[PDB]
Amino acid sequence: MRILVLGVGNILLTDEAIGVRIVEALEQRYILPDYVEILDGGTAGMELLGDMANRDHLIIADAIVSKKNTPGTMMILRDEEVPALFTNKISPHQLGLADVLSALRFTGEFPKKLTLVGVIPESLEPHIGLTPTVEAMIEPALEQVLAALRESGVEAIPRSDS
Repeated sequence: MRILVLGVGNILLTDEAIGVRIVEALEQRYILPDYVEILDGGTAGMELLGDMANRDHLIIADAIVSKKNTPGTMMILRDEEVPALFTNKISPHQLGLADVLSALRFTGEFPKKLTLVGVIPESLEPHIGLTPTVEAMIEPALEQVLAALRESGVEAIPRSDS
């Protein structure tokens, strides 16, 4: 195993901060085994070309920004579905995340198991916070980053507090 848990989105666009808030809230609630970096990728998208590479299993957490589906809803997409989802031109950083998934496929340094714990926003406007609708989504997404870790048998320990 070698795992990244990568938070992404705009830390300025209300709910778009959710992908980052997931990984901040994971660090502050769960100790992980050594081989699980939590990493904030604040506003990057494209820069992560090198970081997302060569990892065995990568859990992204992000804002999906758009579908015809209700605010605050969760979607889980697995390896093949994730580049396809991020073809969405309405999702700005995510379009560069799509070209990271292009470039990882171009090198072949694409993971064994990409997973995306992705969240629909509510307001997505230039102020900071989540909406209440998406503040609530931190913990269902923690439970799905934790479920995704458990797909590889990686248990994680609440604060190492027991």
